[PDB]
Amino acid sequence: PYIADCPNCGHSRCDSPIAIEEVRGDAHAGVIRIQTSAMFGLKTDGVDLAYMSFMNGKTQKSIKIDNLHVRTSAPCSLVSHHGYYILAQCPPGDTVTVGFHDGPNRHTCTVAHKVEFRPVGREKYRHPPEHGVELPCNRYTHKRADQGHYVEMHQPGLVADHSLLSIHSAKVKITVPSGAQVKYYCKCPDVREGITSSDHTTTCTDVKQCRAYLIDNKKWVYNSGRLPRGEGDTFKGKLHVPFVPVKAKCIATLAPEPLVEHKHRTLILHLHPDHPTLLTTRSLGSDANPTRQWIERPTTVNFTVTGEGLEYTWGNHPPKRVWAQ
Amino acid sequence: PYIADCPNCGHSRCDSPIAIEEVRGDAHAGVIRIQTSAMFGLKTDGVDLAYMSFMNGKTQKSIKIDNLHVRTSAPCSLVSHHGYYILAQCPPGDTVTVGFHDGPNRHTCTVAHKVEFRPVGREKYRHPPEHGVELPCNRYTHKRADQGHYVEMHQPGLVADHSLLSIHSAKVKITVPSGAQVKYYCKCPDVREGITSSDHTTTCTDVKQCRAYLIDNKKWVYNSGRLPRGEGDTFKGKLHVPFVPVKAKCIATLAPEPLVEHKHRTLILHLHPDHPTLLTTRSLGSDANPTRQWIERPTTVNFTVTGEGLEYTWGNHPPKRVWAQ
Amino acid sequence: QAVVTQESALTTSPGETVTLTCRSNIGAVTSSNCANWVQEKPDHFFTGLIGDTNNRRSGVPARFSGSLIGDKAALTITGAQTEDEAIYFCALWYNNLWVFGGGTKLTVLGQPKSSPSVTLFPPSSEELETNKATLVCTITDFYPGVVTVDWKVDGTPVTQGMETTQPSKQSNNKYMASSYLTLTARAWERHSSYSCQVTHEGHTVEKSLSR
Repeated sequence: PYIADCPNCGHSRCDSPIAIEEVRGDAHAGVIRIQTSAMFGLKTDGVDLAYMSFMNGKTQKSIKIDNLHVRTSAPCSLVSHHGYYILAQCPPGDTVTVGFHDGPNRHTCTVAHKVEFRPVGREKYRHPPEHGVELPCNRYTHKRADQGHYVEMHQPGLVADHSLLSIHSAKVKITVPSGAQVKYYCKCPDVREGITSSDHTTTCTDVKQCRAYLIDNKKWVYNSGRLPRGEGDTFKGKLHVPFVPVKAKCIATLAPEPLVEHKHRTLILHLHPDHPTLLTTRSLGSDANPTRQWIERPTTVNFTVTGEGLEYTWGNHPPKRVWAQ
Repeated sequence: PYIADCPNCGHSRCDSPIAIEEVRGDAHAGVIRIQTSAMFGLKTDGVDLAYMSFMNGKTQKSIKIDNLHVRTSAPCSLVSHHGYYILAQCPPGDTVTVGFHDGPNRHTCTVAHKVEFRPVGREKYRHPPEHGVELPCNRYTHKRADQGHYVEMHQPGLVADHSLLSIHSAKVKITVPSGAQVKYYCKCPDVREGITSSDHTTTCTDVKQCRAYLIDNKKWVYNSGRLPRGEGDTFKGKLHVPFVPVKAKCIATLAPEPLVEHKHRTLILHLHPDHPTLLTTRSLGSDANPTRQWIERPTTVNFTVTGEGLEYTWGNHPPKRVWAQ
Repeated sequence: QAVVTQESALTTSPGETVTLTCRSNIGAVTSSNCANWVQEKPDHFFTGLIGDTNNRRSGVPARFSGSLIGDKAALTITGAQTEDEAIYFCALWYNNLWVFGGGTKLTVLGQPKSSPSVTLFPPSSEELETNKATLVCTITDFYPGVVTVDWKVDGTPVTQGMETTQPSKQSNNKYMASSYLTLTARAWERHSSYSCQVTHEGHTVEKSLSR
């Protein structure tokens, strides 16, 4: 579970494990795929997707997911998590605002991202309905058994941990997690690399002038922009994405039927939608003479139909056609 | 912790201790400074800002803050409390809606107030981002060590408490909190002032025709409009405000860079913002010929640049300048 | 230029859990202070317990553990024992030097009381050949470690001439002390009954010699 710098972490820029990168309000189904720097899913070892492992300290905390909250302008709905990554059904929102509850603390993370949800169709809803026609939307999956893409996930760079740099009663005293690789020296001249167990520091004294580092590359990370490079190498760790964008047919929009009214080679149409509906036509002469107008306000319109025919498209309701001799 | 008349207290007009006055959505940083009539902060006596003292009964209840909720169109984020007063980071909202949870009851308070958050800059966002330039916004502090202003806070007037007016088995029976000053008489003729311990009432009988009052001016109050005057005097109690508006440089806005395109003494500019951006220019001749237009929809624009120069202001992005010979 | 502070004295009973703390005057104690805990048993006997906050020296019982609690270093004795009665000192590192705390005297219930073993010796003769006589009263193996020693020459409380050491802790953790009554060869030969009276946890023990 990677940890990075959340931008407006409740107060201001903290370093949250759930630091939000790559917000994708690019689908249609009320859904956003998000990456936390935290890797929830199974535990550290082997069990139960519905548990929760973020970083506390240098360490993980692979425990229950109890009170996740993604949210935006309104509280979102989770869809599924896998890896670093969560899918959640959100409404539109100027921002994105994520957070669980460990239990002692709220411990959330928030971010800017322009979000919208147009459904696919000539109706510009704000939200998916219960009914209407199905038609080919873009949307992310529920599932994990997924390989359609993979993002590079090589090592972490080092990280700071000044909990290490204690004092040896006059000298600044570094320690190690588990024998991990601590990269160490101070502004003064003393040990210059640091690949060690718990060292002391002969020369410097102040904690604030030393290299508290953790080369702990036993587990790779996501290659966040808010990661410091592991300077050594491009290690392996090509790793999939679960939530591929797929060609789901969203349960989708439908605009109320029109009121057809006859006139001489002319369609008066008293019209009354639910939401802004893009109407348009095609006078089937080799003179096309089409028309487009989003209609949200109910409006009686007109169409000079010709002899050979016109067609009529009340939103994603199917196209009509008309003989006006 | 003063108690006043909340206007739409869940159902309707209750008397909440957290009755909201002086909503101030006048800063820029997503923040509102609010006054509850309740004085959270330390306890009754001496400890821990993060505890919670409102009025229940005639009495305080100086306990934990556990589940505060300020909110608006969306749930806000607390910033800090001091005294009667709370600072909280909110989004825009037609109203303001406040409330904690004592534990047995929701016990909230809500109010009307027009709220917005323009960030300072020629970008009209709806929300502060993670990045962009810093520039001089107006904003309230986190802190308490604050004297920049002080509001008058003299005594409370009396308050009603008909829990006092019990019955002495045939007569209506007043009592006292702790020897406090109970101001008493009934519609009938009996004791006419009331500065007493627990009195009886010789004359009247009905609880509903008597003066259940509490002159309990051992602790002053905020001078809410929803306070009855303490008729005696303007007692002392000049008391500061914590949350002064200060000249913080908000982490602030920035609009995506323009696409500069050359023509003969003319800038075509295909342009594509994130949010409504006030663009403007100054043809540097003594003929100014400036232009202003908020741009939210991406637009290819034009500018007849002269010989001597023009300048160009893509939002709070710095002003550009151009030689068009 | 930093002051480590520790509880002054703590009293517990065998079997209890007791916590000693170590506070730094400059700020919270952190792992870079490498808190050390040292124990001083009687006889200027020092041993190290914990180092680098929580590393237990080898051969130090497991009932001892160190940690940081709040902003201070702490030593917990889980199942304190009678043997743990001693002075515990904490040490903190400050980038270039060590600062020791004042130490905490810990008292643990145990060691059933023990009466003193008193012996009074007469002036030896080689010493009476110096024109001097010194009666030595030795008192060992007593606990609690507090006694009253009173001398009585010929029935009369001597009040000048005596010197009594301060109780010193023996190895078994009991105490000892000796008292001296110096006379002259002559004062010696004059009076006839000497007696060293030792009062300990209410009982009295009188050891008399007869010249």
